[PDB]
Amino acid sequence: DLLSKFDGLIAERQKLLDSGVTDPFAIVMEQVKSPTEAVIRGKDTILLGTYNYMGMTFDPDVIAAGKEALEKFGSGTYGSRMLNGTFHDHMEVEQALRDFYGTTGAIVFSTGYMANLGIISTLAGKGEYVILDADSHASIYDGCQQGNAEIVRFRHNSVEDLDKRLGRLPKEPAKLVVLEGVYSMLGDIAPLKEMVAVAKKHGAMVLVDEAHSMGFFGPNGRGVYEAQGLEGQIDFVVGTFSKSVGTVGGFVVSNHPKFEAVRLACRPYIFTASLPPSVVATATTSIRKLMTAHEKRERLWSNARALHGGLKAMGFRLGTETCDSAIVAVMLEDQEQAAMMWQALLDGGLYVNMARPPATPAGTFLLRCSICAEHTPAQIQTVLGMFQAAGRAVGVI
Amino acid sequence: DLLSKFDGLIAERQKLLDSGVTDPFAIVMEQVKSPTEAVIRGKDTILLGTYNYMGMTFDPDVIAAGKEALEKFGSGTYGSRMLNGTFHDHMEVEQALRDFYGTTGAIVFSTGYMANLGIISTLAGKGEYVILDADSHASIYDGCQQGNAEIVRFRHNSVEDLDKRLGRLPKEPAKLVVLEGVYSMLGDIAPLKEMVAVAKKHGAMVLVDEAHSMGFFGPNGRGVYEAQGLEGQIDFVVGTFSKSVGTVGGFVVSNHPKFEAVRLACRPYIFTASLPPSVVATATTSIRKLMTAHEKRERLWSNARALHGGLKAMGFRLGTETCDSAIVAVMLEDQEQAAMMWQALLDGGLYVNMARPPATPAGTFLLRCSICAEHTPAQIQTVLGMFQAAGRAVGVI
Ligand SMILES: Cc1ncc(COP(=O)(O)O)c(CN[C@@H](CO)C(=O)O)c1O
Ligand SMILES: Cc1ncc(COP(=O)(O)O)c(CN[C@@H](CO)C(=O)O)c1O
Repeated sequence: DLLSKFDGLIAERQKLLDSGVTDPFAIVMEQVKSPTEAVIRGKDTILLGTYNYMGMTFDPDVIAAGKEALEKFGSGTYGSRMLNGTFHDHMEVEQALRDFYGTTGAIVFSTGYMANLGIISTLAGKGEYVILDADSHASIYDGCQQGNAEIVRFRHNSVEDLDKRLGRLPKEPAKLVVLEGVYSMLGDIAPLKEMVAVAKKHGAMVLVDEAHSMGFFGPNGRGVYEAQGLEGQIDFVVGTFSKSVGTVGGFVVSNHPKFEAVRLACRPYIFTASLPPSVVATATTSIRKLMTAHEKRERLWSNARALHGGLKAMGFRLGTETCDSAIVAVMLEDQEQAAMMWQALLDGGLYVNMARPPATPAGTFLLRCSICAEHTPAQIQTVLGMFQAAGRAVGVI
Repeated sequence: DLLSKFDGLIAERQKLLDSGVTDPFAIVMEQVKSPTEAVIRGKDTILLGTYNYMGMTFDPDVIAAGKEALEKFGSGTYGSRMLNGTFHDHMEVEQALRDFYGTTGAIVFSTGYMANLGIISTLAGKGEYVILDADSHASIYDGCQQGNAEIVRFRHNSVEDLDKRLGRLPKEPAKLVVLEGVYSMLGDIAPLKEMVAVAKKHGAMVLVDEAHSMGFFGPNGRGVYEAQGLEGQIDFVVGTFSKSVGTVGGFVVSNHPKFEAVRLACRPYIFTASLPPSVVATATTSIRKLMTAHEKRERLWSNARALHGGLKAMGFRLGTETCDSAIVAVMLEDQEQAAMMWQALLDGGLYVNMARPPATPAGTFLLRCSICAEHTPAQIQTVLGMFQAAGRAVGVI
């Protein structure tokens, strides 16, 4: 039947369970003490696989904003933005985004996935081109799939290939080059400056996904593009509320004068319920605090450097040579090594993300650590001690 | 450039504004007094365009559940379900769905749109078939677009055409027939009994979208399918949290023994953040209350019948001959008539949904009323008085 095509995934999952590891896709934060600590499997566990980069989920202003919205506006909105839909807090979150990015335009979506699905499938139609980095987020690929544009992949972080690939395309059709500031797999940074210059040489518009930089890149927290001096040169910036902001939702911001017209054509914007009052109140409050969250940001980068530097010192192979983001990827030799390492850490009271094929390429097996501005120096050293103990026990280092 | 393709929509929107009507896609609930009353444009306005069928958004248990979750678990989850992701309240909402639908299987998504996008694109692959009603929700069409199955449309609520269309397909490939219990455009009901019997004759699996029936159809509130005696015959039921439940989120439930394997393949499930603790706590609490919400349900249907019956009595042409759902669609002769009627009601203190081409077919212009179990008989008569005053002032009736 229709589910028979899953027999292979069901077998592979059971074969992983046969190894004796905890089901990695069924971990439950039974209790959450803080942005960095939760009770998992009855054990107090340090969290190092969240993308809660700025620890805003327990910020007292954020929580109070959320509680106030539930009291004032209820548990939900009344369907689509384009119908009953739009509450006061939705107009506020959009303005919070404008103020944060210094843009005239801001369209919020009900998820980050849907923002990418939507903006990509809506901006580029038949006969037009979407040119994307080969390791773009799944939501970017799905957006290409939802659209009817021609899709053009280029080699990962290759300025050369972007240029050659763009150059071969016909000049007249409109083009969208899709980049990410920080790429989530290895925690590496795009050379946006060079890629944007290449994009503009060929007359292409540029979309940058800054989900993994919001709040802690650039002088205003706007992302890698702002860090690299590209203010006013990026046509569209996409992001999410689910990383630094600390809730759900997606968005695209832009200074294009027609940008608000996307609301009129964008199906994942039109045909879904708007976010609950509490979600947009917490996002609004968090976003605004993120404009001037210097202490958090400093601690985030201090934590990232300590984890990255310490893990490299012990002899772990990392995804990046230098500490370029709040993601640190530990690269392991085989899938078994990853699992035992992952289980060891979990059992010792640390949760990190495990990444394996097909999540990664066939020749790559990762443990992905995501640093939080609310990790303490003590926690970071405890994690280092834990990686040292696990790596040595498993024979990785 | 990429936005030039919107010039036509920008012109049409401005041409509507030239008429002198309020921008219908920018209405803001500045304040919300209750499920049925809000301050819009500085005026106390009755809400009749929400899909808040059961008035759960201000249920005290729902709100308290939401507040407790913000306090205990924070403003957000830690990314994808398949990673840090899953909190206690996510396991609870899924079980609440199982208990509500009497199913072993329940997969929650971050939106209803994404549940449809995801389940349809994931269940039917290359060489397989998706057979859908021609007026299926936009999210169902988009799911077909996201997949690589063959798409087969049949004439709206035509059991005959479904049968002929299915019959022509090759017998061996797996097939998904997609139906809705209540169709949102006219508020009409599908003949699921006959369509399911046809679907099963051709060996097809059936997906039913019961977004517009949850809580008030069937002896358990499960939807039109339960109302029509189809318990245990529907392979998958899709729904949303954004209508009766009173927040955001989507879901699919099923008794298929492999159903949980969809989590392993479903991209819009894998590659998006899980819902915030407050969202899943409010959904959980609402869903459970909806199992035994008889007073609300009785009032909902009593309200629907009064509005439907009263509007028909005055001489309005309605989408349905009898009161078949909580949606009442008033059919108008031309787009101007719809607008002036819509503006008149708004100005008199009533918001209803306006539907026009291309939202509707070229030969259809609708005002769509959605009834709420928390409307009072007094409000319903006030609305009737308002439709009477507007219709007569505009010359509709
Ligand atoms: C039958 C059906 N199935 C699925 C969905 C998607 O639900 P979501 O809005 O919760 O994503 C809707 C949405 N319907 C509303 C928005 O909530 C709309 O204006 O389109 C629907 O009507
Ligand atoms: C670069 C990028 N762009 C967009 C998204 C989508 O954001 P959403 O999870 O808020 O929908 C993600 C999600 N990333 C996480 C889930 O939040 C994941 O595990 O895939 C992302 O990494």
